[PDB]
Amino acid sequence: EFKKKIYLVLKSSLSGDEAAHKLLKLKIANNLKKSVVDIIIKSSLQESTFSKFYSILSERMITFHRSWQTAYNETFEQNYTQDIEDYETDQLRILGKFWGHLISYEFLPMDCLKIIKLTEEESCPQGRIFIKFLFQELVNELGL
Amino acid sequence: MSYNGIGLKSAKGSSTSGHVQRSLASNRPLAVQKQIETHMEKREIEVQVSELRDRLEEEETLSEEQIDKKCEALRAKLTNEWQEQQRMSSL
Amino acid sequence: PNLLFSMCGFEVRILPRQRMEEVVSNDEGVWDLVDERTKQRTAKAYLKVSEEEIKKFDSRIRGILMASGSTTFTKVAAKWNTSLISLFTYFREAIVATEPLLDILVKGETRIQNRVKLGLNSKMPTRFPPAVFYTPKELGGLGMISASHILIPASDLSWSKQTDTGITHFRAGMTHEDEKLIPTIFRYITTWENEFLDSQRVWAEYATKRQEAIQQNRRLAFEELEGSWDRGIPRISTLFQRDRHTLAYDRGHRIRREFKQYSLERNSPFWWTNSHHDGKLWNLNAYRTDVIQALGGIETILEHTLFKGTGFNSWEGLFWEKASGFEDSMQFKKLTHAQRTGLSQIPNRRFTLWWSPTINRANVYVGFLVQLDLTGIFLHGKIPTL
RNA sequence: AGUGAUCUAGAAAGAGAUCCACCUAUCAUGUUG
Ligand SMILES: [K+]
Repeated sequence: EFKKKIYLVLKSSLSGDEAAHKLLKLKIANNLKKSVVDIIIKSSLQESTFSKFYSILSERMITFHRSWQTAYNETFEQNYTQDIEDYETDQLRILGKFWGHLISYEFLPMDCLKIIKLTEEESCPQGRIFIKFLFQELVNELGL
Repeated sequence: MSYNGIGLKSAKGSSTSGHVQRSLASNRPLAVQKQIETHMEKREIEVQVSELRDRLEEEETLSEEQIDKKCEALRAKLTNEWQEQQRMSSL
Repeated sequence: PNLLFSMCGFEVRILPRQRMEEVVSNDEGVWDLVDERTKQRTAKAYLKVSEEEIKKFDSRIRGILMASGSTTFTKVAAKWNTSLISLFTYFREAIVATEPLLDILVKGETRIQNRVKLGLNSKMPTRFPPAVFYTPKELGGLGMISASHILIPASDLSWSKQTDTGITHFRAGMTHEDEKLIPTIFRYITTWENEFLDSQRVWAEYATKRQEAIQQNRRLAFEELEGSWDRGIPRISTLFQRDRHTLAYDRGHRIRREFKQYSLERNSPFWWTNSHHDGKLWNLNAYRTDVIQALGGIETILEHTLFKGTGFNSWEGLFWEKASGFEDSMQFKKLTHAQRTGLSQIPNRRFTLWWSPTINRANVYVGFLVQLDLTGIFLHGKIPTL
């Protein structure tokens, strides 16, 4: 029911500002914020492509309060450390562009990339494909 | 009716309640300085002459001409001492 | 610093990045222009729907209301859907920042619902919960698609006319007493920018697979392109269009389709796309699923209907005979104009009966009880079709 | 670090002529060499 509620908040909004406003007005408890970010990520991964709607939504949540920023920080490291093995190449494309966008504007600090360990043992094809899309977005937005 | 410029003129004809919510999502010493220093140095001489003038006038003992003479003498003395000091410093 | 133009109904404003005071992230409706030499984003193109196109949409809604004086409730809702889908699938992300269009969408959707309400001689809000209009056709609802249950951006109009004020406030759109968020059509249509970027991707992948397929002297298998089939502009699936051997000769098809406006009184609102050449450019099947969830599921929806009184075993067997009825047997016969106009009452009667527990609910604002002759039924208002 | 801003609501008598979103369609050949 909580997943449904958040999902319907997303699907009933025209813009990321509206979606962010509705979620913020829910006054979600601090322990549920990470699960809300997880629902937002999974919803964005159901789309056929990336969308600026999710980046704007996340950005407005992050800047509203520090508890949202930390929920996004740990959701990023959660995705790279545990969830990437469950993602197909389409989902990895969307996810890489999403996190690359948030990093490219410092909503997620570039220090979050400290968890990346480019080696033949501590990385997998899912993670390397994810890194590829993330950096591709970084170069497209910022330039070399 | 609007509040702080936000709302609709009226809810009538809008097909909505008109309810407004604040968005939670939005949140070489430049020659001119040397000229001022030189002016201040010459001014100190003229300040001493004026102070002497003030003392002599307040004592109401000397005519305006005698006071002018004593001021010109002090001016000449101090100007000569200054020219000698400038010649020595430049030397 | 801004270069402006209006083309094909889109209002466009190009602002180079080098001219911006600060570069801020944007929502859908602001295209990023990439410099193909550096592969870097160098300018933003803000989009809006032109005032002329906004007026054309409003005129199409007016045309529906003016024509549908004796139309069935389902055909009125279907016309609304056709116009709404035409608008959204054509303009997409340009709608996001066009506030006058959101206002017109709210009014249009309300007027379409009012046509049904007035057809039932009652505008009483509690008599028409969202389930009556948005429940899919297969569950006896009108199957309307919503775009106006969103929050409309609001900001000081004085400042808004001089500079971009952002979105500091929201004003309500369509609303209902029930605590439920109806999905908005826009969330189910991929924006044009994303379609174009994904198209460049899938078609470059296809070009590479095509060259390898000939290097191996193979043929590309139908499921060697699975996952890309429903992607690209044109859709990858068009490569295997059944009549492609004839359609290879179809030239000037876009201008021909647009010029149809001068030779045919009734034209498709999808004048801009040809499914033979472009493929299926949208898929709204997920909207029906999510609207059922938004309404509280089948259980909650059916609680508003006469379903329990039918004694029908399961909601699964609820197959509406959408292809036969008395009015279908009668439409061919020799009938007067009065007899033909009177046939539309039949499906309206079925619709009203299905939702009758809600249409004749006791919790109404005003309403003197009138007992129905020879029955113990009380009508809380005068509703002839019921 | 989360305050405020909430249209609507039915009766009588007349009227009404229709058309376009919309369920993914490669070898298998007996023998004679
Ligand atoms: K008459």
